[PDB]
Amino acid sequence: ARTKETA
Amino acid sequence: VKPNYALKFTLAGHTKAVSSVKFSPNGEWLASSSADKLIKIWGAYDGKFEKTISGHKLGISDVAWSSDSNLLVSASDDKTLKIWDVSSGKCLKTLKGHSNYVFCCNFNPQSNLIVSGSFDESVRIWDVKTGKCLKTLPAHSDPVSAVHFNRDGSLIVSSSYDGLCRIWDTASGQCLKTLIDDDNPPVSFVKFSPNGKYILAATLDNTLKLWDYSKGKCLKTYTGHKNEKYCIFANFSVTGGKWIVSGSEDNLVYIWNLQTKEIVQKLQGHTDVVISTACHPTENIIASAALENDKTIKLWKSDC
Ligand SMILES: *NCCc1c[nH]c2ccc(O)cc12
Repeated sequence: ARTKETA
Repeated sequence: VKPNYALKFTLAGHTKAVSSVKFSPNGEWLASSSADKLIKIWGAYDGKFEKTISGHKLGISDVAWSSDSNLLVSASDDKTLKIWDVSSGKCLKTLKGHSNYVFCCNFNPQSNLIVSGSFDESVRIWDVKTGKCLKTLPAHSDPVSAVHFNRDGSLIVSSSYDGLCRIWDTASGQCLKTLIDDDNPPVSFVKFSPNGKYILAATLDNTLKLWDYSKGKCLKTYTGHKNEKYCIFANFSVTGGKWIVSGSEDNLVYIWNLQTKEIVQKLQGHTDVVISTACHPTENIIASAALENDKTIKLWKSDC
């Protein structure tokens, strides 16, 4: 999810 | 003139990092989503916990209100969106069709459609009443970080790790514009301005930009914050002074003068990255939310 997600 | 945002309430309850906070259009409620797979509802003015809405199988990255404040839509790593009746807590529809994590979501102004973006590199348009996928746009070549309808719902803006912002015709699915500046960093957030004339885009080079999307021109740059890693939301504050509001990877909320681009305030108190901020529709109230080492939401209030 957004809370750990990086590119 | 500068605002005087002061901490009024800290909201504890999520058991993991908070992913998104949004005020209801009617000003009564704050909705929060979390990596803990839950949605929580809080009083917008007193921060009083109202209730928990559950049903996703994995973490939630985004939640959004319908324009009548009756429904929520959530986007999850379980590859679904869910449409919720807030008053009953009922899951009205589970929207299935994305082939990877759903990251971002929004209703259109007349709340008969939902738009979603996914790690599957597509933008999807869904019918709210039937819960069925109407269109799949092969929008990007990397995960879609944000999706938003314009003021009349005729256009969608999408942003992606591929470095692009794209404008889509809601009716045809045609790509009407691609926006990129002189460098190609991942685009981590985008939305239309309240008046529908501009898009505000975040890139993972510590930069927010205000674009005239019809001219395809960058009109304003906001800098001073830290944003190289996470998909941090940004806001137009319109109740008092005209501000830009964003979280930051230095654990602060940043507030800029929209016209002058000067920082007018930094809000300190969170113990981890501020991933999400929201601005109350009628009162000078900011909600902020932070990642795994913090797990709280803060409500800040200003006289202007
Ligand atoms: N946020 C997880 C890491 C990442 C970056 N780009 C991606 C594309 C597809 C996928 O499953 C994960 C991922």
